[PDB]
Parts: sequence; structure tokens; C-alpha cells
Amino acid sequence: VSQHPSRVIAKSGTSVKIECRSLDFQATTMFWYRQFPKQSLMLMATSAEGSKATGVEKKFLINHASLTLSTLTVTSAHPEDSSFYICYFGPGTRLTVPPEVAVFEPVCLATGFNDSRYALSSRLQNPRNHFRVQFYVTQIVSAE
Amino acid sequence: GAVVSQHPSRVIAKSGTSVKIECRSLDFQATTMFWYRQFPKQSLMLMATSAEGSKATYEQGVEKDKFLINHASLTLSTLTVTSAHPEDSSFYICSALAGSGSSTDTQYFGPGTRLTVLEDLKNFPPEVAVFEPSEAEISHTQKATLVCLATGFYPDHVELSWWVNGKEVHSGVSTDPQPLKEQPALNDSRYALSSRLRVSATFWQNPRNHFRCQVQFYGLSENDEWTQDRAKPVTQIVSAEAWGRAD
Amino acid sequence: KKDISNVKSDLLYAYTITPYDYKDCRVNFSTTHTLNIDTQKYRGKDYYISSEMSYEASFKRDDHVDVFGLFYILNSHTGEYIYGGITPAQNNKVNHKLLGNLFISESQQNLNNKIILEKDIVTFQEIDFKIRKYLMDNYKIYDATSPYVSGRIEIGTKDGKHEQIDLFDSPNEGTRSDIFAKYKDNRIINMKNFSHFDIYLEK
Amino acid sequence: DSKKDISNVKSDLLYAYTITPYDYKDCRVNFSTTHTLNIDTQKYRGKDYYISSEMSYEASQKFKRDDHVDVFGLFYILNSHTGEYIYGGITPAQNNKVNHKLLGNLFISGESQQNLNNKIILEKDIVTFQEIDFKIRKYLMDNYKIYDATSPYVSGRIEIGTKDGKHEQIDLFDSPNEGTRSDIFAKYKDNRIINMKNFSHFDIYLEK
Amino acid sequence: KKDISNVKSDLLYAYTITPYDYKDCRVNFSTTHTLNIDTQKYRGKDYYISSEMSYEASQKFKRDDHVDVFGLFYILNSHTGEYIYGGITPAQNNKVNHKLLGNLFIQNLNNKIILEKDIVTFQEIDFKIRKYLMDNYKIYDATSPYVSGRIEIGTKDGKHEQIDLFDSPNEGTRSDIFAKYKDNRIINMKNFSHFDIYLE
Amino acid sequence: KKDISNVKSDLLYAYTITPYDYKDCRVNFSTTHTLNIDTQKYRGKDYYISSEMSYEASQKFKRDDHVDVFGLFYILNSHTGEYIYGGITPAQNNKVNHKLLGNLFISGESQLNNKIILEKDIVTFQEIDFKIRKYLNYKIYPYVSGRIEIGTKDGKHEQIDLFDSPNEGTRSDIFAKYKDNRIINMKNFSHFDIYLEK
Repeated sequence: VSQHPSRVIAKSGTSVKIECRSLDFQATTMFWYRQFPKQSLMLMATSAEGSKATGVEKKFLINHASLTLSTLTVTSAHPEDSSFYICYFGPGTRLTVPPEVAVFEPVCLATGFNDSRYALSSRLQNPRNHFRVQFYVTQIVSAE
Repeated sequence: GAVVSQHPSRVIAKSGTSVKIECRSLDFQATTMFWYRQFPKQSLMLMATSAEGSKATYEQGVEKDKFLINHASLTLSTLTVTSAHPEDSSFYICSALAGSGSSTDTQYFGPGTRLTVLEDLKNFPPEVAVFEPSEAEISHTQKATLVCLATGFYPDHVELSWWVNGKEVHSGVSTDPQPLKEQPALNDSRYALSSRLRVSATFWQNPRNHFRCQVQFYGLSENDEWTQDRAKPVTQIVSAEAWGRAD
Repeated sequence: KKDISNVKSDLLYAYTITPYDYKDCRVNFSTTHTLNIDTQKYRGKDYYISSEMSYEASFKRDDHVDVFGLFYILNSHTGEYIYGGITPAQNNKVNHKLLGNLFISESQQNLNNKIILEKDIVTFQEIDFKIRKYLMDNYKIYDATSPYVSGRIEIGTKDGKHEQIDLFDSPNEGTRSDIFAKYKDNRIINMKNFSHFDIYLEK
Repeated sequence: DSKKDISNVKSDLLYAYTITPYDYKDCRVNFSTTHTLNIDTQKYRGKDYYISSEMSYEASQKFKRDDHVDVFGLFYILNSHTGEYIYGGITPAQNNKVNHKLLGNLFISGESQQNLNNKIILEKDIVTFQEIDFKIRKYLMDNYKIYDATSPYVSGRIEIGTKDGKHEQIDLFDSPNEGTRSDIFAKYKDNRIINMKNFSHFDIYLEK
Repeated sequence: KKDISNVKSDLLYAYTITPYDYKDCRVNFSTTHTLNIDTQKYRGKDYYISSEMSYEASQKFKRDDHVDVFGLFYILNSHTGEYIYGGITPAQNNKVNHKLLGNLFIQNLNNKIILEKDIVTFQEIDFKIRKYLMDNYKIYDATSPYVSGRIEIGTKDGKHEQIDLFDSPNEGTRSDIFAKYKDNRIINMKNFSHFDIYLE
Repeated sequence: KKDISNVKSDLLYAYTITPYDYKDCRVNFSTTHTLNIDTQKYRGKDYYISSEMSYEASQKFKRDDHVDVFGLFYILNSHTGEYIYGGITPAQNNKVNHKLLGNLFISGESQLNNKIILEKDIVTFQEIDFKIRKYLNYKIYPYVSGRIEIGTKDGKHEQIDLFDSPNEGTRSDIFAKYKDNRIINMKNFSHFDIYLEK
């Protein structure tokens, strides 16, 4: 099970595409547990049996199609810019509405992404060997 | 599905009588019929057809549909020539089909039928006989072929099939593809025919063991041109017997 | 466009036919233009009939009907097609002998008593068939060698209005469809309104 | 002996029927009792002339004062007074001219099947059996002289066909009581009729 | 069976689907209320379709009868079968393209829809327009100025058949709506004259 | 032939005409070459329409067969008689209006519904061609040539050359194509396509 459109820069006045697929299987019903980057297994809608249609405050449409496809459409609400939208389980899909880090040699670092800004950190004599995060048009980087 | 038939497989008519010929099918579901002609060799000179079941119909080439045809049931169809004169006297045959008001390929056939049109009759039945095998073939072969000869009979319509010990037989037998005229190519030409059976020396050299040949009788004496002359007999059936023996 | 002979033929070829007579049949469905009747007890498993009566006329689903119709094609391996000839079913065995006259151009021949219907509700297709049959068999009207050049079957009623049917006619081609086309109306008559039939044969 | 046998019948009738019937049309009814309908035939036979149809209880209530009626009945006795006497033969006046060629058969126990299509015409949509009975017999008389003394007939009946399969019998050779026209014709007292659209055909039989 | 809202988004859910389009399949067995067609060449071994049709809808097909499936489903797996209502008409023997002529009232719609059967189920016709209308005019969408609307198929026999664009019955699942296709109501093209779509 | 010069002209002369639209008339006498119709009750006493049909046409249009007429003429004044080619159909009974569905294809790119209604269930081509041609708004006769293609429900398109004129292009020369009295039942009428080539 995949969410082919993993993370991505959804913008203002925008509807989001996210297609759960499983071509090497056979399906039945699919859920779409929501969240924030921290709170947990929240929810959205789903399908039932093969396909029996779909609180009270919940623009997070869905429309199961083939035993294969079924996407969730989100039409730009104010900025909550992600939470692994997920659909057996599938990978994660980010959203949004910011880079240039530092690295060092011999520990790493990724910095540069009211406002409310952040930082995220990690860390770790053979020749030129290598060691190489996220932001979510598009984004990705490293620190060889 | 299965087979279809032609029921008036034969038999004599006078000069000037429309002949009755039907094409009889049995549970098959026919749905289009053709009526072919076949005067000696060349095989299949179409005459008329019955369109998809019968929406309609027409008669081929282009001359004298006076060979009437009519489809009346998925099971019946007929060709009715016209008069009846030597001019004619051919082999008429039919055929069915599967598919439906379409356009892609033919399916089936039937026994064809023998039509003859004599006058000034002077027919004649067939005398028959059987010959016993030799001492030469039995020696340097050890097989016993027996022969049957049909002769004198006119209307070239007769049937073969030997008889080994009372009942139905047909193996090792050979009969001419058709009867030949005693006096070739003229007229009044009476007909002859012949067949071989051939079995084992042993079994030939074993008496009380019956052997009979059979000519079949199929057709008899036209009137119009003044009937019976003397003796003139009906559908003659003829045979010839023979027993084996070592002696 | 009087073509007398290329007609006596399409007819002779057409009417020389054995009619479909399935009585007391069950009908399962009915679209618009056509009716679908059940003939399995008669012709076999899955067999059915598709009577094509012009629409707005076309006894929905399991009703009971009687069928008498001259087909126009073959092979669907399960259905025989006709044009009408479908009437409510005859519950009680009955035998009506018909009256009529045959007027040729000698005149005034008898004809009473030799055409018998067995349905109080009788279709014209069946009447126009059984009457043509008698005339074909006995007077040969579609035979090449013949004087009959024109004619028609007049059906008289109890409410005084005759019903005409042309005896020497054929449309565009001369195919069976071209003629039994006229039966499309599945037009019928109640026997207690049928008086007699006057046949006219003009040499 | 004497009660009722063959001859004296083929004659009692032959006298009763070789009669010219009354055929007045479009006549107003004068008055009605419970045994007789009295009609005004004075446009036809001169002032103060009438027809006095003697009917049954059942039939005396069908027609009444100022009714336009058509009359057709055989008389059973005669005048010396300006009124004619019959039994029934009365129907509602015919409003529109109309002809009704009949159809039928004549069977004979000596090669049956004879024909009669178009050989007896009625001119009413509502005819009484008296009129039919009559017109038909008179036919067999004029052509089969069935009541003549030198005759091969001793049996026979008329059968009327209804389009509802309900034949109606009419004994061609019966004459009850003394054997008079008042006897014979009395069978018509009931004034029974038939609508021509319910009339189908007639089959006449004759056995020897 | 109530409410503007729930409906628009009651349909959009299922009319956003991919129909089965198995051409020239063979009917395994037929019984009461249903038809069993074979799809083992489109979907593999043991795979079949089951058409829940009207009793009348059956007894119209039997053993091997080359037929053409095309219908939207109401549920999903079982393992070897596929579920729907009708949409099973005789199999097309030759190839043909039938451009549909049409009209719209609230542009032009000629040659913007193309059937591929001489005999064509209503399910399909139904379907192919809805999508076109969705795709192009976004109707079953929360955003939309369309309350009601229906399709009017018209024949050569003066007879506009109706089709309700904005209708959602009882509960509201795929079974609650695709049932309207259980009748296997077909239509011949030579008797199809055009389509008038109305948006109101 | 005679290239588009003098063609897009002897056309403006031919088809810029008022058609005789006499509905419900009777066969007064048919000849192997014509059909004479009662135009009285439209024209006056003694008036008649004279359809000069092909042999195949005269066939069954005999006395007292009430006909609906629609055709063009080829000359005037013989005072009480009118001349046309074909344009004759059985008399329509019930009133109808048949909106026709169609498309125009002019080469440059090019992708008429309800814009030419017919009122007969059995229509001649003469009426159908003339009406459509009338429609062509696009003032034809930049188009060098074209043709109409009437499509029937049983796939059997019909063609009509929009740009032609048998020499001496009189109305009598161009309208002759309406001598076979060809007609179409609307039931087997689907749509029409107009192809114009610049």
C-alpha cells in the first residue's frame, strides 16, 4: 500500500491529491487516519464493505474507486500544513504552505527551516567516504 | 446439429410430369437452403436457394425458374422441376446452414436424388447370378473372391451389398462406381453392373455356409406411350446364392 | 404497377408455409415494438417467440396467450419470429364453422362450412391465412398457369362494416417480411361479430 | 287416431301459411291492456282502422301509448269491424332504411348441403320470429313445396343461429288442437324477437 | 428520500469509479434474479461477474452466450467474483464508433462522447455522461450552482426517457443507487437519436 | 464543372427562391412522366402543380391520394400551371416539428443542433437540401467547394454537392437531380454534416 504523492507543498486555495494504491494485491475498505506531527491516530472518513459510501466538524473528502485507487481531497482550509495523511498500512504523505543548513566533519546539523520557526537535529579515517532530511517547490537536501 | 435428408431419393416418371423432391431435416435448426444440380460429373451447378430461413429467395444464373422451390418449415423444402423429359434426368441435391441473416461461410449437404425421364418404356428387370472362386486364385493367393453380375436391366437404378451367412455384410467387397451399358453409347442400351466379395480359402472351403448376392430393385414401368407388352413386371428384386465347398 | 406474375410467385413462395400454432402459451416479457412468448412445452428448452407488432399496441408478463403466425426468418436457435397473430387464450374448446361466398368474374359459389376457426377471439392474420390456403389448394390462385389476376377477401361484420384484404399484393421486394408486414397490427376480431366472408376473384 | 299425425298437418299448415301477411310500418300505439297491444293502422287502411295484437303478460309491458311500432303478423281470424287480429308480430319502429341479406343452409336427408346465402331478405334490425318463421317457410313452400300433398317430407325444423351459440328451434311440421290459424299462429303470442346483430344464420333440416 | 447535501456527495463518491469493461465474455450459469458471466481472461482463473437483475432481466441469457459486461459495482471482494447490477448486453461482433449528438441547457455537445456498441446498456450511457458532466462542469461537488437536473435520452420513436442526475435513495450506498440498473434496460443505437441534458 | 466562377452565382440565382409549400392536395392524374396536383385551395380555380418525375417515380401516386408538396420551379407563366421536379410526399396527418441535429466542418479546425426543424415524417431530399442550403449565415455561393452528408440510422450516408451546376445552369438544369423524387422517413434520419472546403 502506497501514498504515491508522499510529502508536497500544497498551497492556499488548493485541493490536495493523494492516491493510495496497491497493484500486487486486492483490496476492500480503506481508512484515512489523520493527526498533527504529534497527538496520534486521529481520523477522517473511509469506505465500507467493498464500497458502502463513506464529531461533526470535518473539507477532507475521500472517494474510494477501484479496489486499487482511492484518494483524499483537501480543499485549502487555513494553514495546518501536514500530518502524515495515511491509508495493512501505507507510508506517509505530508502537506504545507526554508533551507540552508550547516554540517561538521569527524556530527551533523540541519538548520534554517508571529512566525514560529524551528530546527531539527541528528548526529553520528577512511578516505572521502560519505554520510547524507526534510522540509515540505518541494525540498530535500543533505550534508555529505 | 446433425444430418438432413432428401426424401424422393429416386424413381421414374413420364415425360411431362413435374417431379416431387423434398429436403427433409431432423432437429438441427436449419435456416437457409440451397438446391444444387449435378448432371454427370463437374459437381454442383446451383439452381436456387432459400434466403435466411426464407425472408425471400431467388433462382440463379438466369433462365426459367421453372424449377419451383419453396421453403415452408425449418424442416421442409422442395424442388419441383417442371415437365419431365430426357433433357433433364440429373442429380438434384440440397443443403442447410447455421449462423443467421449474415455473410461468412456455408454448412452442409444431402444424398442428392436420381431423376430419370423415359417414354416408349420397354424397360426390363435385372437377371443376376454369382460365380464361385477359382482353383488358381485359391492357389497362389489363398483368398476367395466371388463375383456378382447384374445385366439386362435398364433404368440405371439398382443396389449392391453381398450376403455372408444370412445377414448384412460389407467388407472386402467392391462394386463398380456405377453400372455400364452393355452396348456402349447408343440407346436402348441395357445396363450391367458387378461386384467382388473375396474372403478366405478356408471359410470358402466350408459348406452349409451361405452366400448370396443382392441387386436391390428401385423403380418400375412407365405407362404413357402404351404400357405392358408381355410379362412386363413390377419393382423386381433379384438375387443369387452359392455355398462354399472344399470338394 | 401491375406485375401480376412476379407476385403470384412471391406469394406462392410465401404462403406455402406451415404456420406457428402454439396455444395456451405463457409470456414472460414485452418491450415496446415486440412481444415475447414462451414455447418451451412445444419447441423445447429456452425456446421463445418474438411477435413484432407495431408499438403502443404491445398482455404483459405471465399472461396466457394463443399464437398463430407466419414467420419471416430463422436460426437464432431459440426464437422464431413473426408479425402478430397473438391473442388471449381460448379456454374452452370450440368449433365455429364459417360462412362465406366466392365470387369470380361463373359467379356465386357456395363455400359455407369448410373453414372452421376454433377461437372466439381470432386474429385476422389467421383468417387471412386459412382463407388464402383454401383457394390455393382448391383454386390455385398463385399458380403461373392461371386467370386470377386480382382479388381480395372481404370480411363482413355484425356492425355492418366489411374488412378488406388484398389477395394479390406484395410490397417493395416480395420477401416474406414484405408481406406479413401487414399483420404487424395484430388486429383481431371477436367471433360474435364475424358474419361471413365474401371472396372476389377477378379474372 | 285423430289426435295428431302426419297429414292434416301438411295441410292444416298449408292453409294457415298460404296467407298474405300484414306489413304496416311506423304505426303509433293506441293503448295497451295486459293481453293485447292495440296499434293505429289508419294511414294504411282508412279511418278508424286498427290492429289488435294479442300478446303475453311478459310482452304487453314492452310497448305503450304513442309508441312508433312496425307491424308484421299473420291474421288468425277476420273482420266485420274495422280491426285486424293477430298474435304479436310487433317491434320498435325501424328508423333508417336497411337491407339484411341472410345466410343459411338447407339440409336434406337425401344429399344434404344445399344453399341459401342471399335468398331471403329482412329489412329490420329487430325482427320477430313470426316474420322470420314466415318469410323462411313461404320460401320452402314457393320452392320446395314442402307442405304440398304429394310430398317426401314428414319431418324438418328451422334452426336460428345466435352469435352467442344459442340456436332456436322451429318445428316446420306441427299444428296443435283442432288445427286452425288461431291454433297454429298462437305460438307467436309471446312476441319473441331477435336483434339482427345477434342473428348469425339459419339451418333448415328435412328428414324422410 | 431527503437532503440536498448528503446526496450530491452521496453520488460523487461512487460516480467517481472505474467501470468493469470486459468485452465478449461467456456466461457460466444463469439462475433467478442474476446472471453468471466469465471474466477469467480479463481477471484470471476462477474470476467471474454476477449480475443482480430483475427476474425478467434474466431468462434473457443462459449458458455460453457471448455477452459484454459494463457496470459500476456496489461492494468489492469475495475472491473470484465481481459485483454489479445489469449492464450485461449481447457482445458486439464488429467494431463501431457511435458519436453521440446532444444538447445542454442551464453550450454544444456533439461528438464529445463516443459509444462502442450497436446495442448499448443504459448504465453505460448513464455513466459516460455523468462523468463528462462531472469532469467538465463539476456538478456533484460541494462547490456548484446546481440543485437539480436530469438527462433525457430520446429515441427515433418520439420518446424521451428520463434519467435523474440529482437523486440518492434510502440509505445511500452503492447498492442503494446502482439498483436502478437492475432492470438491464437496453437501447439500440439505430433507435437512439440524441441526448438533451438539463442543468437546474 | 465550369470552375467556381459563374457557379457560386448561378447558384445564388437558383437557390434564392421561394418554394411551393402546398400541404394536403390530391392526385388528379399521373403519367409515366408526371404527376398533376390540385393547387386549388392555395392558388385558385383551375390551378395545378406539375411534378415531372422519373419513371420509377410516377409509380404509385394515383388519383385521390392526398399529397404534401414541396419543390422549386424552373420557369413561370403558362398562367394556370406550375412546374417543379419531384418534391412530392404522402400527405402528413398529425402536426409535427422535427428539430434536426447537425454539425458544420470548415477546414481551419472546426469542432447546428436545433437550427433547422422539419415538419414532415416523410421528407424529400429536395426540401432537406434546400432548407439546409438556405441556412448557409455563412453566405456561401472563401469556400471553393463542399457537400452535405445525410446520415441514416443504418449507416448509409447520403451525399450532396453544394457547388455545381450542369452547364447553362438554369434552375431547370440544377433542379433535375430532384427528378427521382428521393425521400427519407425521419425515423431513419440521424443527423447531417456539412463539409466546406476553403
